[PDB]
Formats: sequence, C-alpha cells, structure tokens
Amino acid sequence: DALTSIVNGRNAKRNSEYYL
Amino acid sequence: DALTSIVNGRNAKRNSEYYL
Amino acid sequence: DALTSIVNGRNAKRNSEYYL
Amino acid sequence: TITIKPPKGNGAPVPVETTLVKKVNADGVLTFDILENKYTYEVINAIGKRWIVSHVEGENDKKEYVITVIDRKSEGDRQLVECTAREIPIDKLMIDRIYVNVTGSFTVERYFNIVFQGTGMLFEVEGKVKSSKFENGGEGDTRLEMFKKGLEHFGLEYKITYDKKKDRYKFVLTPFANQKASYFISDEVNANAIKLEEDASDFATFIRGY
Amino acid sequence: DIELTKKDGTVIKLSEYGFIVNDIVIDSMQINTKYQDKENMNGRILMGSNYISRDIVVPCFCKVKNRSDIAYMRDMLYSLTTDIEPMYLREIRRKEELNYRFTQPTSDDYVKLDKNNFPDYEYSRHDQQIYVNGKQYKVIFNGVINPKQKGNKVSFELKFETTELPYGESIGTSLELEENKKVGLWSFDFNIDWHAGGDKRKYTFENLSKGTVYYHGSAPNDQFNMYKKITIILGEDTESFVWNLTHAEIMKIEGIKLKAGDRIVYDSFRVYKNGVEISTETNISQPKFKYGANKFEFNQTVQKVQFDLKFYYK
Amino acid sequence: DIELTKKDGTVIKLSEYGFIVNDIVIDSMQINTKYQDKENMNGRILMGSNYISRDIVVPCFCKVKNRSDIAYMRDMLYSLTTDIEPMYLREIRRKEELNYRFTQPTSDDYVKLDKNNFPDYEYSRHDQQIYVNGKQYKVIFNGVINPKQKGNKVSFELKFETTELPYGESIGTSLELEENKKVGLWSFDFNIDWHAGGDKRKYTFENLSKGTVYYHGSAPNDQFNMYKKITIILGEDTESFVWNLTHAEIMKIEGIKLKAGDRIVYDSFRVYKNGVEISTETNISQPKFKYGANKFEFNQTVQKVQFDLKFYYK
Amino acid sequence: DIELTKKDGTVIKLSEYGFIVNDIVIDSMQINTKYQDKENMNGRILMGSNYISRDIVVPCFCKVKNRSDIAYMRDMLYSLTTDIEPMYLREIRRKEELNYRFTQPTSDDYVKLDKNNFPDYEYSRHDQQIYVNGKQYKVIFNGVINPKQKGNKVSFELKFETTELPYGESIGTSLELEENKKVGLWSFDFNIDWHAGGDKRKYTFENLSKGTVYYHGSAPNDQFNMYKKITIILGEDTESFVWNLTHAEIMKIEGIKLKAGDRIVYDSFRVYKNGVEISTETNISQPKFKYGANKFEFNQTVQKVQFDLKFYYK
Amino acid sequence: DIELTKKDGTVIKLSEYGFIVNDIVIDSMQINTKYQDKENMNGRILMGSNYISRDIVVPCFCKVKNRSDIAYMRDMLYSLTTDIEPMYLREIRRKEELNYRFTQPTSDDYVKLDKNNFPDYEYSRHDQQIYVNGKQYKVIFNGVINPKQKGNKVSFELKFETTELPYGESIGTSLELEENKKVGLWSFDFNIDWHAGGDKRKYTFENLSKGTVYYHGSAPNDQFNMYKKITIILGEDTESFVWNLTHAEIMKIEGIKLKAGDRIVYDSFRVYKNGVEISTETNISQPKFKYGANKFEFNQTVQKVQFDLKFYYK
Amino acid sequence: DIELTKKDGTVIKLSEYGFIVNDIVIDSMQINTKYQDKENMNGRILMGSNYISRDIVVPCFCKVKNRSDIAYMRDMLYSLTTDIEPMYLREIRRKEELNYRFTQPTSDDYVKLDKNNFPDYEYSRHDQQIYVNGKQYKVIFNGVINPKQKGNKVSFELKFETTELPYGESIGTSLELEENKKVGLWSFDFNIDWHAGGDKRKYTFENLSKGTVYYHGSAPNDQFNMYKKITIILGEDTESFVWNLTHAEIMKIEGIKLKAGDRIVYDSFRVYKNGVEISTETNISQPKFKYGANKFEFNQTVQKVQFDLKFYYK
Repeated sequence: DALTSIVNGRNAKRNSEYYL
Repeated sequence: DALTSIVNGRNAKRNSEYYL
Repeated sequence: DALTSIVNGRNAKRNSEYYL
Repeated sequence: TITIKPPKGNGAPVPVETTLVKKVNADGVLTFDILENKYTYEVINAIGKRWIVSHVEGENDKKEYVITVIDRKSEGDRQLVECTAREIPIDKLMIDRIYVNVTGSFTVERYFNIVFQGTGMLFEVEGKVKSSKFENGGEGDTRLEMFKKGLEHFGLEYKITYDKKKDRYKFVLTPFANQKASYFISDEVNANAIKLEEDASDFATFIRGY
Repeated sequence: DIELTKKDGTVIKLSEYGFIVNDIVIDSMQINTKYQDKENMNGRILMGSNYISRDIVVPCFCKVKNRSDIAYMRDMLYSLTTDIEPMYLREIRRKEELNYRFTQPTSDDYVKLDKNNFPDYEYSRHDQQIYVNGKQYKVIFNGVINPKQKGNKVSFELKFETTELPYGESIGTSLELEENKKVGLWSFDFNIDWHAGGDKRKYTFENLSKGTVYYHGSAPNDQFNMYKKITIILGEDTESFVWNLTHAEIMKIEGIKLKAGDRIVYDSFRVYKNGVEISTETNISQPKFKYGANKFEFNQTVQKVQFDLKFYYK
Repeated sequence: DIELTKKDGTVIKLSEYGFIVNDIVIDSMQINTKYQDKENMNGRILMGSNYISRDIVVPCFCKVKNRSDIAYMRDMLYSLTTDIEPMYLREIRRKEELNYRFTQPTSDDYVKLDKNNFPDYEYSRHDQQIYVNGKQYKVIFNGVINPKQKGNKVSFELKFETTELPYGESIGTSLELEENKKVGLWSFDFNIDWHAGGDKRKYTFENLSKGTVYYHGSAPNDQFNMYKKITIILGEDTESFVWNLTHAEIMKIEGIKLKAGDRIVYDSFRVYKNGVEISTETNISQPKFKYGANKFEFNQTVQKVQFDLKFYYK
Repeated sequence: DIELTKKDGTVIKLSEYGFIVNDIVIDSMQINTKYQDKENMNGRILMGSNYISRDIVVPCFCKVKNRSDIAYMRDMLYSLTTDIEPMYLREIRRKEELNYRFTQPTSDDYVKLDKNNFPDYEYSRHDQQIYVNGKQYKVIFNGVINPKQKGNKVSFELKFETTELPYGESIGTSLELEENKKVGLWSFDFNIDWHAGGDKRKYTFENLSKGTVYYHGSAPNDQFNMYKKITIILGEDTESFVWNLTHAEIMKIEGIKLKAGDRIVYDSFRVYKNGVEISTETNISQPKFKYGANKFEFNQTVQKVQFDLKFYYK
Repeated sequence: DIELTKKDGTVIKLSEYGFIVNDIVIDSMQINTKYQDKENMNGRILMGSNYISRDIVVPCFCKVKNRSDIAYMRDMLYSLTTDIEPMYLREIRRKEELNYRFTQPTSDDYVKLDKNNFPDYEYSRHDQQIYVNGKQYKVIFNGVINPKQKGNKVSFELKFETTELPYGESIGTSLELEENKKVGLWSFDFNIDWHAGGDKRKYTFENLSKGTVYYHGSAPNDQFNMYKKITIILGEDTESFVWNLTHAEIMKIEGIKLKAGDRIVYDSFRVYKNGVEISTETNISQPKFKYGANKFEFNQTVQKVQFDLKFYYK
Repeated sequence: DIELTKKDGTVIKLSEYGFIVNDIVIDSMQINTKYQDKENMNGRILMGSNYISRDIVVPCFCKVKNRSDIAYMRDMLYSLTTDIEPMYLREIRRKEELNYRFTQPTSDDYVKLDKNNFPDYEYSRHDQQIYVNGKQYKVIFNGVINPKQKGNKVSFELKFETTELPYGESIGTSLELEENKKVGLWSFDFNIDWHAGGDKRKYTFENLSKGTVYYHGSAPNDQFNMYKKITIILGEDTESFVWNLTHAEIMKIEGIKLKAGDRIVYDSFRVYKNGVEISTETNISQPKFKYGANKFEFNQTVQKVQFDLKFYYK
C-alpha cells in the first residue's frame, strides 16, 4: 500500500529524457 | 521476486475507477 | 529509489512467454 | 534430475530447483537456477540457448522444453545460471510462419490442418463445431497467433498431450477444456490462504447485438 | 587435544607447533526445519527437515619464552589455520589424564622438560595422544580474537565450521576394509567384525543375482557429494538392465544395448558405460545406503560387483 | 528419566546406553495468535488463535571409565538421537527417589555397582522406572553443545521439538480399549472406567439410529492428521445418507446411491465407498470429537458402526 | 609497546610523546563467506570465502605532572593518531619484562627517573624496545573515549582497522633482499636463508627459459593492490610471447610484435611495452605468487628477468 | 570543570550558577568509512573516509539548601543549556587538585564556605579555574534524565554533540596572532613562536611572487565552512591571474581583466572582485591549508597579501 | 510528592487517597533531530531540530490495613489515573524533610497517627506540602505493573508522557498577572517584578505606535497550540494595517478596509475582524514571543492593545 507510490514516482522521473 | 506481485496487484486495483 | 529496478526486471522476465 | 541435451544428440542430467507454470491454453513456462560446482561444470560452461530440457518430474512427464533466456551471474568464486524455457508444442509453433494469406470462409479442420503443415504435430476436435470466415491471413505471422485467432473463433479452448508416440503432440481442441479429478480441496485440508476476488467493473445484465 | 589438519598438500598438528589446546567441542548438526502452518488447524505440516552445519569450537593457548615471540607465534597460528581452503580436520584425545610418575631424589632420575617450559609426563612411547577415531571433517575457519593473559600465555578461540556436508566423513574407503592393507583408520566407533572376508566386511561379490550389504554408517549415504562409487562387470549380455535396492529407489538402464564383459562404473548420479563417454540418460536415480543391511537385487547374475564408499556419521 | 525414542524401525532408550538424564521438561504449546486491531477502537478483534509447537528440553550427561571413551559415547548420542526422521518420544519417570537400603557390614551383603560406576539402589524388580503415561510425541531434534565438566562426566542439552501437531498423541487406538488384548498403554491420566463393554469404553455399536460416545481426550480431534477413522455397515439401503454430530458439523452423502450391506470407510476428510475407489465428492466435511459426550445421530439405523481413533492432549 | 605510525610525510611513536601503552592486540582477518543453501539438500554450496579486515586494538594511557596538562596531552593524541589518512602501523614489543637492577645504597648509584615520573629500568642501550617484525599494516582509526582514572592517569582505547587489504604487508621490497644494502626490515618470522646470492633469495635471473622462485610470504600475492612488479629484458626477438607460471594462470602477449633488447615492465594487471604507452590488450591475466616454490617457464630464454614484490601475511 | 557556553547573544558558565560538574569527557570524531568490497578479492577498496561528529559528555550535579529548590535549579539547567541554537562550548580545567590549607584553631583564621555549603579551598586569586585551551566547539544538546540521589544532591548527564564540523575550532583569527592586541585565546597546545613579526606568525606579506605560511593547525583547513578568508592587493595589472599552492590545488582567474590597485577578497569558494558583485565563474577551486609549511606561489608580485583564518584540530 | 491531577471535570491528589509517593522525576524533552549527511563531506547539515516529548515517571506505593483491601486500592489507582483523557499534572514538593518533634513522656503529649498507620510529623498547619511551581503539564499515562512487596505495601511505577507540546505550560494567563485578583499560580521560578502596573507586568497598553513586552517564559511562544491571544482596539481608521514584531515575523492586513473603533481579536494563526466571521486571508503569519523583551511596532497609534498568553518552559 505504501509501496506503489515510490515506484511510480521513479517511473515518472524516468519519463524525463527517455526519447531521442 | 516476491515483490512484483504486490505492486502489480495494487495497480490492477487502481485500474478500477480511474476514468471519467 | 533502489526498488524500481527489481520489479521492472522481473516484469521484463515475465514478458517472456506470456502469450499464445 | 533434469536431463538436458543439445539440439543434436546426447543427454546430460543436472540437479537444480525448478519452477514450472502451466495454464490451460496459454503457453507454459519454466525457470530455474543452476550454479557452478565440481559437478555440472562441463554443462554450465557449455550451454548455448535452445538447449533441450526434459525429464522433469523424474522418469515420467517427458515433456521436452527449450531454453530461450540465459542469465549468467558471478557469485563468489562460482557462477549462477538463471534461465527460462518454453514448450516445444508451443515453440515449434513459434518456429514457422505462413505467408499465403488465409482469407474467406474456412471450416475448422481445413484451417487447423493448413497450419499443421510440416510441424508434424496433430490436431483434433471432439464435438461438432461451426465454421466462419477469416478476413486477412497473417502472411508475416506465426502459426501460433493464427492458432490463437482460430481458437478465438471456433475452438474456445484446447489441451495438448504428449501421446505415447515419439514426436507427436495431440491438440484436443474443445470448448471449456476439462477433465474430472478425484482429488479435492478445503480450507482445513489443502487450502491455506483463499483469496476470493469478485471483480465486476465491466459487467452486464442485458446487452444489444448487431 | 592436538586438532590435526590435513590440507590440500600437507599435514599439520598444533601441539607440534608449540600450540597446546584446552579441549575440542563439536556441536551437532544444525537442523533446519521447513514447516508450514495451516491457517486454522492445531498442527503444522512438515515440508522438510534437513541437516546443515556442524560448527566446531577449539580454544587453544600458547606459551613462549619471551614476550616478543608471542607475535610470531600468533602469526604462525593464523598462517597455519585460517584457511578458506576446505581442510580435513581430525580430532585427537588422550587415553588418560597423565601425571608425573614416581622418581628418586638422589641426584638422579631427574625430571624432563619439553621444548616449552612444561613437565614431560610422557615418559614412555605409549603415553602420547592418539587419533581417537577414524574419521575427519571438511572444515573452514571463522573469526578469532587473541586475548593475552599475563606473561607469555595467550589464548585463542577457534570457531571452525563444516564446509559441504554436515557429517563425520570416515577416512579411508570401504575397500581398505576389504583388503586389510592400510592400517589405522578403523576405530571401534564403527562396529566392525574381525572376520575379514566374512559377511559385513565384503563389498566385492561375484556371480549373483542378489546379495547383501552392511553399511556400517549410521548416517545415510543418499547424498551424491559422498564418495559412493560402484563398478560392475555385468556378466550377461542384455538390452535393458534393472537393479533394485532397499532403503533406496529402483534403477533402470533402458534404451541402450550392452554386452556381458562390458563394465559399468556407476558413480553418484552418473554412469560411465565403459569408463568414459558417460551414458547417463537412462533413469536418473541415485542409490542410497542407510545403515546395516542394504540388500540389492540385480536381474541377470552379474559376474562381478564391487563398490567402494565412505561412511558418514551424525 | 530415560527418554524413550521409538523410531521408524527401532526402539531406543538412553539409560540402556549408559546415558543417565537429569530430567525432562516439556513446554506447553506455543499459541500463535492472529489478532487484528481496529484503527480507533479500544479493543482488537480475534481473527484466530492456534496451537503450534511443543518444544521439549532434556539435559543428559554421561560418565565413562576413561577420557578417550567420551568421544565414542558422544558420537553414539548423536548417531542415536539427532534424527530429522520424525520419531515418537515417550517420557519416563520414577515412582520414588530411591536410596540405598540397609545392609550388614559382616563381610557379606555388600553393595552392587552398575556397568557405570554408580551404586545400584535398584535392588528389586519393582525398583526401576516406568512409562509414566500411555502417550507419545512426534518429535525432531535441534542443536546441541557438549560441555565437558571434569573427569569422564560430560553434559548435553537436547532441545526437541514437535513435528506435525502440538499434541500428546495417545499410543494405541480406541479399539485396544474395546478389546482388552494389548496391555500397558493405558495410564490413569485418562479417566477410564473399568467397565469394559460398558459405556464410555465402547466404540462398536449395532442397529442404532443414534448413540453416545465419550472421547476421553481433552484436546479435540478435529484435525485430520489425527488417526480418526470410522467404518460403518450401513444397515439399510438408501439413495442419500445424512448423519449429524455434536461438537462438529453435519455430514451428507447425496448424489450417489448405496446399498444396505455395503460398508463405508470414513477416514479423515475421505470416504471409501467400499474400501477403495474413493467417492468423496459429497459434502466434504470432517467430523470432530472434542471431549466427553460426542453424541451422533444417523437416520436409518445402521446395522453396524465402529470407529477407532487416537486421543490427543494439551 | 610503542605503536609506531608512519604517515604520508612523517614518522611518529607514542612513547616518545609521553604515551605509554598497555599492550597491542591484533585480531585476525574477518572472513566474509558467501554460501548458498540448496533448497532441500543437507549441505550448502560455497560460492566464495574472502578475507576482509584486520581490526587492531590498542589501549594506551598517559600520566602527566598536573591535571590541566591532561587536556593538552589528550588533544595531542587525537591530533597525532586519528587520521583518515591511511597510515602504516608498525608493532613493537620488548624482549624481556625488565626490572630495576641491583644498586648500592651508599649515597651513590641512585636511581634514574624518566621525563614522566617513572623508574628507568632501561639502564643500558640494549634495554629499550625493538621493531618486533619487519612488516607494517595499512591502517585507519575508529572512535575513542577517554575515561580519566584518578590523578594524572587517563586511559584511551584506540580501535584501528585495516584500510585496503587485510594483510601484513612486509616492509621493503624483495630487491633489498637481493642487494643487502638496507639493514633492518628483515625479521626471523620470514624463514630466510643467509645465502645471499643463493637460491630462495634471488629474484634476478639471466638467460633462462625456466627458473625457480621462493615466495617467502604465507599469504598469496594474487591481489593486484600488492606491489608485485616484474621487469624483463626479453633476450630474443619474437612476434608472440607466452609465459606460464604455477599457482597462477598462463599469460600470453599476442598480436603485437616485439624485439629482443626491448624490455617489458609487467606491473600488476598492466603492461608497459617499453616503460610507457601501455600495450595491455593482450591476454589480461595477472600472475599470482602463493608461497614457496613458484616455478615460471618462459619460451625463448629471456636475457634478463628480475622482479620486486612485497610479502604479505595472514 | 565549568563547561563554558557562549551562545548567540550571551556567555554562561555553570559553576557560576551553583552547578558543579564531575568532569568533561570529549570523544574523538566518528570516522564514517566508505568501503567497497570487490566480489572475489581478499581486500576491499576505500572509496572514502571522513570525520563526522565529536560527541561530548558532561555529567553535572547540583546541591541546594532545600528539597523544593531542586525543581527550580533543574529548570534553570534546562533553560540554560538545552539549546538547539548552535552554541560555542569552551572546556575548563583546574591546574591542581586543591586542598584546604593549614590554618590556626585559635578562634581565628576560620574557614570559609561558598554560596553552596562547601569548603572554599580557593583562598587566593590564583586558585580558581582557567580556560585550559584557546579553542571552542560548535555544539548542540541531546536528551538528559535527572536521577535525584539523596538530600539536595541531584545528578544530570549532559550529552552534547558537534553541530557542523567535527573539529576543535580555534577561537580568535590568525590576525590577532599577527597584531598582539587581544590577550588570552592562545594556549600552548598550539606550538607558537614568541617572535611576533617573525616567521610562522605572520600572515601579512608585501611585494612577493612567492612566500611561506605555517598553518599551526593539525587538522586541515580544506573545508569551506571554516573561516578561511584571504584578501590581496594585486600589485600589478594583468588580464589573467594564476596562483598555485601546496597541500591544495592550482587556482586561476581567467577571462576577466583586472587592475593593479584593485583588490580581491578571496573567501572560501567565493571571489569578490572588488569586495562586492562577486565574479566567481573563473576556476572554482578552493585552497587548502593542511599543517605547517603551506608555500604559495603567485605570478606577478602582489603588492599585498594578507589572510585571516581559523585553526582547526582533531 | 502528591502528584496532583486536574482532569476535565475534576481535581485529584494521590496522598488524599492513601497513596504516598516516593518521588517524581521529570525527564527533559526528547530532541528529535533532522540531520542530512552530505556524501563525502566531513560534516552533516542540520535540516532541523525539535522538541517532542517530556516523559514523566512517578513511582508510588501504598499501605493498607489488610491484604484484601490491596485489590480495591489498586483498582482505585487505575480508575483514578490511567486516563487517555489529556489531564493537567501539577507537581508538588515539600519544603523540608520533616521529623517528629520533641514531646514529653508523661502520659500526655502522645503522638498522632494518620488514617494510614504512619506517624504524623505534620503537627502545624505550615507543615504539609505545596504546589512547588505555578505550572502544569498536559499528560497521559503509559503501562504499569504492580509488584506487591510484603504485607500491605505494594509499589507501582507510573510512566506519564506529554500529550500535545513538550513544555511546562504555566497555569493562569498573563492578565491574572495584570489584575492581581487570583492568588497562587505565581512561583518564583518566574522572575517577576512586584511592581504591578509597572513595566514587565503589563500587557494592556493604550494610545501607542510602539511598545515593549517582557515575555517571562524561557521557552518561545511561537507554537499556535499555545494560548497566545491578542485583542486590539485599532484607534485610527485605515485601509491597510501592518504591525511588526521582533523575535517574530512581520504582519500585514491588506485588502480589507477597517474602522477605528472596530476591534480585532488576533488569535493564534487566526483573525476575528470583529469577534466573529473570521477574515484571515490577509498575510497568514503568526507572532512569536521568545523571551524577555519582545518589542512591537504598530503604524497608527492603536487606542488599545491588550493580550493574554501562557508562559511555557523547557
């Protein structure tokens, strides 16, 4: 319950600069 | 190994009532 | 921060042989 | 324990903990983690993918699978090999494609016979089943996913079996594949944790159709 | 009280190196259980239970003639013992708490002193210590501290630990039991009859469909890591070859054709058809000797069977 | 004070093997609770509560005639006790703290000495120890260390643990209670009437719609792992077959047609329709004997019921 | 009992600074194991086992003439010792527990007193302490507290710890062994023959296909961080250059053409083809000296080999 | 034994407030290491090692005339000490364990008593305590409990802790060393020559390309948080301006044009081109004074350099 | 030594209820720090530091006339003290360790005994205990055990804990300081001048642009939970209204038009424009009284300011 947020947050971080 | 399931389960929960 | 990688790695494992 | 052989010839056993998974129609898959040892050395340093694994469940269940993923980690002065594997009655389907675009009306036996051309495996339907028409063939597609589409149209489920014979795999196509089982369950005796989930977010009472 | 160590390439004993020991204490094997608790049932299922590790402890101290030398001696200890290299430990005891014997104070029959400043109670040849048992242990070291009590006396607390299998590997095969060539390596802990060539000593049979074996080891030799090794001259040609065994599983060799005079080396989970080019696809099943009578039953009267193995203890 | 062990294939007792024991202490059963705390309510819900494990402890020491022999003796202990093999432990006590009796110092009526150097206070046959109770325990070993106090005396601290179910399994069935054939195995801990053939001894009834049962065991036999086993000659033909029971649930057998003379073996969560080819689809419900009166009620006057079971204790 | 410290740019010793020490105790090396337990097998695989850290402990106290000065002295200690800067510790011992010697109470031959108020038992030059061994330790400090017992006496408990490699780095190369120029730095802990120029001292050979080396260090010099450094005048032109070695791996240099008079500096995991411009693509393999005989085998009779290294101990 | 505290806006000392102290003990600095263990190599790499915190401990008790007053006194202590506000602690010692002196029992020369009921051994001016050293500590408080032993005596256990940097910040700059104006704040812990205006006191040079500096602080002033502050009248016009330094890095100022009479204030990691409007883009590198000789080398003979800094200790 | 408790709806004191107490010990406030360690820098940043909780401990015992009554008494204690209901604790001390006074053994002037069998040393009115200080504590209970020493004596160990804010809330407002109506509730722990109506007692000013305030509380009243409450008759009409304050932030009220005779009740983080219908959108900033001089500066000469608050202590 506590855990989903950290992974999704890092995921949204990774959405910055993933694409040429 | 044990961990992927809990996050994916909460994710599928969140798939209920996310959309107008 | 450390955690996103393990779940995503197991996810990519699961992407092998999920489909008929 | 687990007899693995190259795609040409002789076998070699290894002991290793296995994790198998089987669904009704979906692809089965297994996974396991060999480690370097005084034993197993000749194998582990000499596995290439599409090594052919078999003799799971001992001197029975000779369901021959094939490896496709190969991890190799370094632990201490030794090394691990995590790995994955898939059925030959499914991979052997993922081998071959069909380029002639199937199109038009199609009876079930014709369809599931043109797709078993050169594979050697066998199919059969149990009950009478209707026929429909397939709009575009998968010229650039596997035999497997056309098998998927065929099951979606005509044979809503299936079940494979290694018949007694060598290099044969009977596909009993059937709607709602089932066999009776003498065993059973209960919370007290065999069911530790019963998660009953009743999902209804896309559900229906009446419905229209055109 | 010497704590012998046979390493890969040498033999060492501490008291040779000025290293007395206080004692040796050998724990039993840590039984790791695998239980599963049913949710609402007053009882939990045994999934498994299994031996793991036999942690040894040995406190050893040392005296020297001068305070400086302590350092050297200590370093020797480390360089002599702390070896990740799996070693073979052998325990030693004494047969008696020896005292100084009567003498005569007439400017004669004076007392002796060891290289270390101690009184030599070991007057005769038959005084010094003995390999108390004909077994060893595959062993590795764990961390030590060295408190220096006064003078030149310093203590150490070695904490050894089993390496591969938590068992008392018996030194010497079962064929040295057969051929009474090697001497030593057979202690009375093993209840062994003197009738060499008689039953319960022999592991070399001829021209038999079925025969009898006495595995003197209390612990069972089911684990492959143990040096269970069989070799059989098959006696009679055949296309298939089954042999059964009690306290173990059935074994087949089907699908490969053999000949009579051809021999099989049946190593643990492994089959040399003719000594090389292992043909081990047929019924991967390994045999298991538990204790005492382990009766085997072949099917076509092999002209020879003989098998060496190692006895393991718990 | 002997700590009997019945293993799968043998019987052992320590004091036969030169192994005195100081005592035996048996913990109760570790109650694992399952509570749930409501968020803002001064009280927490009981989801469940459940017995788990009955950890036994037994410290045993041993004396020998010489220091070397210690090693042998110790190894024997390990080889004799440390068994993952689920064993059946039986406790033993004495009836009295025995002393040496009066004698005469007239170069006669001298005292005896055991195989171990101790004074035999057990002069008469009726001196030695007894199986204090007619029950056992399914037991496995956990790690031991062996401190050697002086001389030939060395202590050990066995830590045993329950295997499957944390209960005092009563040895012998309830039919040996019925037929007074086997002797022993019935201690006064079980409040058992002498009126063999009378009520509260009988588990073999005939031609009855309803009857009475006295389960002498304090602990309840609801768990299937216990050897509760019923067998009934149904007496009268029928298409369905219900039987009810108190301190338990209702049981049906519907959907299968039976006959009168046909017999049902009703094992725990399992139904042999005629001894084989189990037809166990019908109302999977297992019966539960709690303690004392367990009244059953059939529906068509079975010509025979009889059922053996095992008494379990807490 | 002085605890010498060579820092990057200076040399210090405590007892010079009014800092007596009670003792020095040097732990062994913390063996970190890497085991893996198979799921249902009574034994666990060794993935690895590895030395980590050699934690030193040194309690030192100090006396001064007045209570204030304590503060200064303490600060000096910290400023003198607590250095993240990797230092080289050298241990010191005494050769004897020295006493005051006989004198004469005739208003003459009175006793001396040190700068600190203590009795100078060190009458002669040959009384004071010694570098007990020709080795050092790469060391860093960990936290200390300073309990002040009465008066001007205060204690401290230094807890040092190894920096890079848990080993007893021997000071001085192996060429100082070759050329007997530097004096000191060679203790009898190293079993070194006096035959300078003889075998087992020489690491400077000429015109040989194969030769012999005695690595006096008990610990093995496989780790690159150690100062193993070879340099060879190749003797004969070639296109490829292989050299083998025992207690180590094979080494090749293929794909680059060389010449005879050209020299190779073979540093740890590194190859200067001609002293600069490292050509280290060819068969990255580093050599390993274990102990005693380390026989090498070249292939074309190098006109010179010589190699300095450092001896490491456990 | 007073534990002076200089807070932002005031000065306090405990014994002024009726608060005797038993002692002060100052831990060293907690070295946090940063090691990395290579997987199969007997040695672990040092990524880093770093000072963290200098935890002080001070147990102080207090006596009062009546039991009630305890409360007040305790509250005063808390209100006086427990301050998250980073304070500057200064330690105090005595020079002697003072006793009562000889007197005369002739109804005269009676003894004195402090405000607290104790005997005033401090007869003369030169009896009371002293700032034992010319340094301070940036400090914060951690939790205390107050056990009340009997009567009016109650103890407390203060646990102070360093705030920013685990070092013994020296009070007063290096210019107060230059100009001998402020008195105090210079203890002999710092080995300082008396030759004011001589070398190793001066941090004010003129007309030099290169010069010499003696940083008396054992700990290195590389950290910017320390008050290292330079100011230079550049002497000669230029377009670029480099200056080098030992025990530190090179520094450039390129890309901005300067003039001779213009002055640079070179603060830690910061550059005022002319006192304001910081032009700090050019070669962000901060200088580092380690200890003793810190030789600098300019490039065009600055007409003035002078720099104040603070000495830090470990 | 009575441990007064004012609950929401009542007042209680233990010694009234036969409950003597041994003592009261009040911990300081648990400072929770919030540090952040930079990766490779010898020093860690202070993100914050903050008081949390002031855990009180009070061991109290009780004697009764008979063993049964213990139970009743104990229950009373629980029912009297263990209250999640946030209570207000007040500490009590004695002014003297009272003894029995001189009497006369002439069949007269006999001694008294309390309701409990103890000797009444409290002969006069001025003997019994006192509210040692004019403050309280918002407090809740934590778990107790009740060891029964012999007889009718049983001990208890109350562990109280602060509820909202770890501070010594002063009872009574600052207006009771202004109007000397209520008596009590003003202890000398607060350094309060007698000059009622003079400076540093008055919180009721008139016709001033700027004025002075002495907050006698050592702890700062920045937290809103404290009862800081201001009310001002604004004196002069305006459209905007700023007032500044030291040891706090600036405050504005812009965007709403006011009038002179209209009054503002300025509660903590809250603004009643005219006593109701809070208009608190304008510059949400709360004022903070630290200690001593807290000078305020209005901007248009309010005709009245007055503000009550509560003093808090650490």
